[PDB]
Amino acid sequence: MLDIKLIRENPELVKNDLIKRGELEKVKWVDEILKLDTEWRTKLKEINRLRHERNKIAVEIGKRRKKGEPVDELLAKSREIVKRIGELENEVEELKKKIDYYLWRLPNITHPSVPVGKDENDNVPIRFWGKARVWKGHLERFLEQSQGKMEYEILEWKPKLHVDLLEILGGADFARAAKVSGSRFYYLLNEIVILDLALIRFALDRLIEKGFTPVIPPYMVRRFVEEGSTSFEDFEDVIYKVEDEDLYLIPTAEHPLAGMHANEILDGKDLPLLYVGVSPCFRKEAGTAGKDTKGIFRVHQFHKVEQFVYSRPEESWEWHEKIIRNAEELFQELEIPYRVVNICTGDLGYVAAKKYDIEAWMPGQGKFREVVSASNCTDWQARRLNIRFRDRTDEKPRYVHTLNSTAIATSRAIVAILENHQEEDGTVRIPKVLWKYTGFKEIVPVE
Amino acid sequence: MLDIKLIRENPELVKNDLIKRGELEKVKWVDEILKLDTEWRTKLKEINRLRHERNKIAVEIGKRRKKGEPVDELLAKSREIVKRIGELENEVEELKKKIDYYLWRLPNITHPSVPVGKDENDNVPIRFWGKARVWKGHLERFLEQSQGKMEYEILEWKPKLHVDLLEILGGADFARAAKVSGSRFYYLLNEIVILDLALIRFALDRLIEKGFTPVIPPYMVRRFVEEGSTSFEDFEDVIYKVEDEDLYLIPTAEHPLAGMHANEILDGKDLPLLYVGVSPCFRKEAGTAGKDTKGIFRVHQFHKVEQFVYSRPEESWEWHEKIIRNAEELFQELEIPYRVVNICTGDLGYVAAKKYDIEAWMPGQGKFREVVSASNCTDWQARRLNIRFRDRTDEKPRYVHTLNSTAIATSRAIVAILENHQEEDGTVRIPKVLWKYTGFKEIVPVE
Ligand SMILES: Nc1ncnc2c1ncn2[C@@H]1O[C@H](COP(=O)(O)O)[C@@H](O)[C@H]1O
Ligand SMILES: Nc1ncnc2c1ncn2[C@@H]1O[C@H](COP(=O)(O)O)[C@@H](O)[C@H]1O
Repeated sequence: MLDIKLIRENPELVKNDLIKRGELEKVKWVDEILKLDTEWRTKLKEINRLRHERNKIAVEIGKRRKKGEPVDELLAKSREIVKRIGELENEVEELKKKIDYYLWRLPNITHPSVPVGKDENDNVPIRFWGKARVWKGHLERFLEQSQGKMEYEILEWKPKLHVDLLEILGGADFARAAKVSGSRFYYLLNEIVILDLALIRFALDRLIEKGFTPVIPPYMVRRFVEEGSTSFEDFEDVIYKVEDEDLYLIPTAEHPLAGMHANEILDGKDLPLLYVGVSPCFRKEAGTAGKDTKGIFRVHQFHKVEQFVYSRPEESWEWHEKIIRNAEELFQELEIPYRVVNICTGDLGYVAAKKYDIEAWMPGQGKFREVVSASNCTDWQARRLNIRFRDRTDEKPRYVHTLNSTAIATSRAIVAILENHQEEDGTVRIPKVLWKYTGFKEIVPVE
Repeated sequence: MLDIKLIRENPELVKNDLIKRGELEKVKWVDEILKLDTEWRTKLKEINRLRHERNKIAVEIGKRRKKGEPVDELLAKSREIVKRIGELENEVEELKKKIDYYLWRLPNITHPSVPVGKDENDNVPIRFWGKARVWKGHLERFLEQSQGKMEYEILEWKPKLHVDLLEILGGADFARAAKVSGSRFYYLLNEIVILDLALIRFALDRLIEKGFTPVIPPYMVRRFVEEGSTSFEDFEDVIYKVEDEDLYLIPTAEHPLAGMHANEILDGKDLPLLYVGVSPCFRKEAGTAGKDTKGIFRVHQFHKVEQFVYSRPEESWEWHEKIIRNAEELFQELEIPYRVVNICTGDLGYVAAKKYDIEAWMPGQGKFREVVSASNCTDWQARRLNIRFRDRTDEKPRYVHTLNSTAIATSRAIVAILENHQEEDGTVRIPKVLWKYTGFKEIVPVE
């Protein structure tokens, strides 16, 4: 939700951001908002004018009681004032609802540091890490996407796609999943199940060492926490609702974590509040029904360890920068070459002010694919969930800033490990850092 | 689902099992199904008779063609025949629908060793284990449920309830979960989160060592897998259905595990199929909205590692014994005193033929509570999901038996650990077998 103040004190700033975002059909809203806001104030100033009248008409009927008191009229003038006052109050009431309806439907104001663009093609790579293994046949695409700034090694043989690897590795059964649940669902098997759990613990241990409190939240939440966490467009495209209940399957632990302190006033002496949640994630993925990679890259359910941060507005950006690096550290230990990208205005989303994504190099796919995302939501969720804080128990509480970032979403971490650590025969070596969690050091094909 | 052949050949047998189950109403169904089945079987005969009669009349009306051909009579007949075949055919389909309606709502035939009883009160203790710590104020109930066949020791202090321990230990937030999702939801925090994952991993390893193939299934399934794993009653009381989708949140890994091989003819050579699934579980828990224990003992979501077995009928009973013991073994290492009860007809349920439960002694509560349950479903699920096997491609395929059993449901295992391992000051000592998974050897209080 956007702060009506910000709109009153800079409609042009919002209209232009609305354009950098591509939300052109919504700039007209800026005006609509202000003219309503204006009307709201006018009716309010009339109510005061009227309350004051109520008073004068009052002292009068009295001042006339000690006189001829023909106050029969003033009594009628009084009855209409309360009538008007009510009408106005109700009118003001509705006027606020229309204002808020637009406010809840407006994307966060982007930071000046986010590049301007149309879509994912415009995101801007700002950093690379690792020695990518590239197939002779992807050499150009790689060099273009890496801008030549990344260390690589050419591969003789053609690296396989993760879906095929899971197969030769006996790690999954897609067909039976389709019979039981439908498309984009799956059964994970053997070593892959241990690897999944292992990735959760690894992620979990590290954020804990960095001081984040580990939480397992509710996987189903009430509607207000979903609408307080993202744009309403998500109820159609991504969020599953359960019949006959005010319960929605969470698409990320981010949401229940942000709901965890809805309607509170935190004590500044506690910030930053650091949470690291684990939870299955459920997504309709309606926009597609089958795009390309047909394994566990884009599915209906996946596990994800999430970093969530409550901070003072003055600390958010520094935190945005810390969490993204927390995620980067994991993949480096996991030995996954990648590139972090600054998402542009057109691919940014409604909730974020700025967003960094980690796109891992996928040897088999011949490309970089998103594997984690860190967003600074500033006060957007806060204003919605009413999450404020105060330092001195006598001052006006201010909204806090919220931030979230993937630590590890097992689904993709697994495709990245399978595609980046595969050997010609299909054998997949497990990054040394996970050995303490898996037991085995590699997964060999079955026969 | 019960076999129509069983009802025909042995109606008395099923009536008696029903009476023994005290399903006094359904007993009438046996005769009803029989009555409809005979009509159904007759009309089927009628239809074949008529079809053959129609042909003999088709060749004959054409025979009179080369003769006087006063076929204007046979013609009228051939029309009565097709009219009858049509009428019959519909009566048949209707008959099948009424018959299946009953076949699908009939409980499984209990094994003669299942004791008769009205509810869980009549459930029978068949074995005990461990040394229980008992509060003096709970001595009667303890001896009552222990039959005085279990070693123990009296505590002069009152051991606390897990809900309280969770609070003094800083491992959960219930108030916020209620804000965010409603009651019987929760946020697990700090070392309780690690303990939760550590229990899943511990169960997985032990079951893997025993050769079960580990699996992570779909958390949402199509209605048929649900209708194939339990009685329809469950749709009202337990299973959450997702809006506008033929998808249902699973109440246990057992269901998709059973659905995994629906409509297949396994190769006898592969039997037994041993699966150990992990997954979150969702239950409506309709019969309640408030009962007694207010922690994580009876909630809407919890994690659970489940044992599932696809078996040859002649091996199912030996397996029912091996899996309950696998669970016992886990709780013994976890050092939780307990008793295992053979479940009676009234607390048995629709899909099991026989069932054992492991009830953990709960120091704070002063009683034994169900922590794991194991069943042999024989061919009940198999008949519904159409799961068969054959040893030779020649032979007619026959139904397999299925069995399921808890390994560890983290929720109740955590209450058992908290209550049986607390100390006077409130800290809880984690059993040694888990150290390799939790790191920490115990959880101490906070301010
Ligand atoms: N449909 C999906 N299937 C598997 N993983 C996903 C899916 N959607 C998102 N993810 C993972 O969750 C991360 C964060 O997603 P978001 O919650 O969309 O920022 C993505 O970078 C992926 O690692
Ligand atoms: N609503 C619940 N909340 C927490 N744990 C449960 C719940 N229902 C069942 N359990 C656990 O799951 C085990 C097996 O239950 P069942 O699937 O009903 O055979 C029980 O013995 C408990 O340990």
